Amino acid sequence: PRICMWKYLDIHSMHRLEKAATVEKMREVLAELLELGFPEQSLRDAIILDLFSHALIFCRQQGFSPEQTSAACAMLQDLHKACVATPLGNVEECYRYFTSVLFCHGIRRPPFSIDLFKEEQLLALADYVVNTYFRHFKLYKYVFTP
Amino acid sequence: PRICMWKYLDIHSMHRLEKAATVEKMREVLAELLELGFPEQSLRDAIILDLFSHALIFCRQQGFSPEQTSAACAMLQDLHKACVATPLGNVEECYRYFTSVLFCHGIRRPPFSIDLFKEEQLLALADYVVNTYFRHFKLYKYVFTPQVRLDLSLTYTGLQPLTLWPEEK
Amino acid sequence: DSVERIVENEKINAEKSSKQKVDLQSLPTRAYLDQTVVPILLQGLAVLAKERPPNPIEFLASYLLKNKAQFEDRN
Amino acid sequence: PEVINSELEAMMNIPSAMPTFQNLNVSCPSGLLLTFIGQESTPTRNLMIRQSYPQRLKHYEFYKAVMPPLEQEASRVVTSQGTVIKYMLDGSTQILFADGAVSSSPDSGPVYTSHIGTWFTTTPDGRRIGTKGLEKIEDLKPYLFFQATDPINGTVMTTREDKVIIVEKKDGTRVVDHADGTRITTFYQVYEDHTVTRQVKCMRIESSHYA
Amino acid sequence: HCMVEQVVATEEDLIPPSLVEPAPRADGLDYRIAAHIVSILPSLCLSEKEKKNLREIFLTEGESESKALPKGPLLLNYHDAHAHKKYAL
Amino acid sequence: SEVYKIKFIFPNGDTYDGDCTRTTSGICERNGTGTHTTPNGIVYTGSWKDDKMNGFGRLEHFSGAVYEGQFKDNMFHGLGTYTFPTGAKYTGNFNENRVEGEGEYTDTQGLQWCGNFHFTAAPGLKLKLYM
Repeated sequence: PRICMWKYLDIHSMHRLEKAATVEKMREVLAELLELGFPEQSLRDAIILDLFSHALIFCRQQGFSPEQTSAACAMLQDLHKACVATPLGNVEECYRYFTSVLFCHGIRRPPFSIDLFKEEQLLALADYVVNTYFRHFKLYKYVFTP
Repeated sequence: PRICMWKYLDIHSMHRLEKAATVEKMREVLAELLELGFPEQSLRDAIILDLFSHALIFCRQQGFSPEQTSAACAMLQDLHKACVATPLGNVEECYRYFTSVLFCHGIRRPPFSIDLFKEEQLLALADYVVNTYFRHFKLYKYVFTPQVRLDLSLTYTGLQPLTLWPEEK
Repeated sequence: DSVERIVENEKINAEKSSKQKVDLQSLPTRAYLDQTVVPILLQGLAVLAKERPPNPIEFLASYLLKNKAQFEDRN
Repeated sequence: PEVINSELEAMMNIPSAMPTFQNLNVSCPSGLLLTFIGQESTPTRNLMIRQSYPQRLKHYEFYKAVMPPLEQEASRVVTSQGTVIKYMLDGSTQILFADGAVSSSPDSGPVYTSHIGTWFTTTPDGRRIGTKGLEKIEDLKPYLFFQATDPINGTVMTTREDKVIIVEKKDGTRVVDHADGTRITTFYQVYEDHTVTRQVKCMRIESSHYA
Repeated sequence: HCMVEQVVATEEDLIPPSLVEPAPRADGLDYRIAAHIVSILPSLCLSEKEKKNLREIFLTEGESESKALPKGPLLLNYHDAHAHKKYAL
Repeated sequence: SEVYKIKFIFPNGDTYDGDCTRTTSGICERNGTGTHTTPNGIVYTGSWKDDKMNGFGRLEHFSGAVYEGQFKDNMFHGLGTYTFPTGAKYTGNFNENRVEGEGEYTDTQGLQWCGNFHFTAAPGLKLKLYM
């Protein structure tokens, strides 16, 4: 559990994503940035690109500050890697792992954390997170695990 | 597009599901009704059981009557079958099919459509299948389309040594 | 044929925003403001905040009257 | 209309020392824009009303992820005969008629070139016609339709597979509600000439977000 | 007001709010795919208690602040236009 | 090397119709474009070099197997398309009549599969979706 700000997407790549006002151009930019291949040759890269693209779309729908953008993107990538790091059912371990990771961003105590965020947005995630992916955990498990 | 009230789950099975209060025994009764094997032996049955388990646990509040319940429930099952019917991409066609059956369950016109769901409810139902089963469409496509990695064995006849020009005679 | 020509005209009108002055006098408040004064006002406010003259109203009016040609003819 | 002063223009060149119809524009605080356009018949002009949302064209992507694709309209224009010509925000064109026929075109180019425009037409009885310029698209499955008749007043229903309901009464009144919520009512209203009582065809177009 | 916020953001290099992901998670993952789900949710199979427990765990705890229906059923003054804008919004 | 167009009938029943060059010893040899036909039904039409079929050409067998691509020394080498009698086709690289490297297999139903090919094996061929 560390600070994931400007870890995978920097300010320049985020500005490129910001200039892409349309869904398709932004999907192209994300594919260029993530070093993913064409979605038509591999389904895994297509799934990852769709996930990140829609993520940016709804994050557009609400509205926040850029360091939050990079923190959320890097945390998504890290927890996806953790969920697909082992083939065994590992829902609760990733659950608690990133539960610990929150406090490294939601409460102000440096250098282990920093107060970039608000309680309402947090709880919004608790909400959306436990709503979708650990429900669809087996879907990504069947794809990204040996 | 047809009315699918009690198409798959009847009032007895749904009485059993409603009596189930917790998620775990809900999933067990589903696997009993779904005729699915144990989730530990087949990942496809595990995925289907999780889909229908999140089906039962969600709709358990704001309120669909068991009628609208089995309606939307067979909606999800039928569009699952339609989406997994071909390995080729059919996102738009399955989308239109779902919306057609949606308005069959939202509009009052017997014997082809029944006023079963409300307008807030019907817009919400439209909001359902849009909002994973056409983005997770690739996940379910990879799972339930006899795999995308098929094997092959080749047996082809090569070039036999062609008869060279006989020496001049 | 009339329907097809109307479709083509709607295509052209969606491709070309009607910037005619009488058409501007009817556009909604946000749409009327965005196409008329919003960018020049934002530039004037940015210059005012960067410079901060003791006469802010006069400076903003001067900027509007000076840079009106860069926003009235681009439309 | 001004006159350019030729002498003033002929002075500036210092030699180097080296509409028939006036359109009324109406707007709603909700963002709806209305314009009366008088099309000259190929005076007697046919009045035509254009309704559009300028903000939807500017912020296309915000509304793309908010309102359903069936309501992602940029502009709709209503004829004097009832042909509702819809412009969706993605560049396609959908056409709604008073008899239940629905026409669509994803690219929305020319129909018949004597880009190539692809057009699909669904007849009120369910038959579908699709062309791409000069070639006709085959194997187009017609939409299944059903007919129910009121046994008391004799008013005849027909709802097509695309959620297009057609209401026809015995007095000639036809009410059609398309899939997008736009209702075209082909009703009638008597007119007295100074008374003689004549047969003046009228109609009504209803839409949840349009005048 | 949004003019002024635009200038302050430009001077302070504050990236516009929208095209922005945010605040990480105490059960753990990213932002979106339940704006899919919280929109997917409402069409499923059964009774009268788990959609809002899965719309308080699955529609935000911040919006789980469901006041006792005081929003719109309320008397508004003939000259109080701001109280009307607070209900529709 | 002067090139002649001749119609030669081989003693074993083979027939050739194409370009040929006479060497310094006088032996006539298939150089250039030519068509060869065997009594068993195998017919070739393509380029020739040093009495050997080298370069681009097309081969058809009696059983219906049709190969079309590059050739070097009486043998499948380089990019080529091999059509099976059942209607399936392979498009990829060839090396000594051996199917090697990345390739493409289309089954009898028109589905196209991509992946590595190893002579007589093609494990884990990925379905190519056309959208």
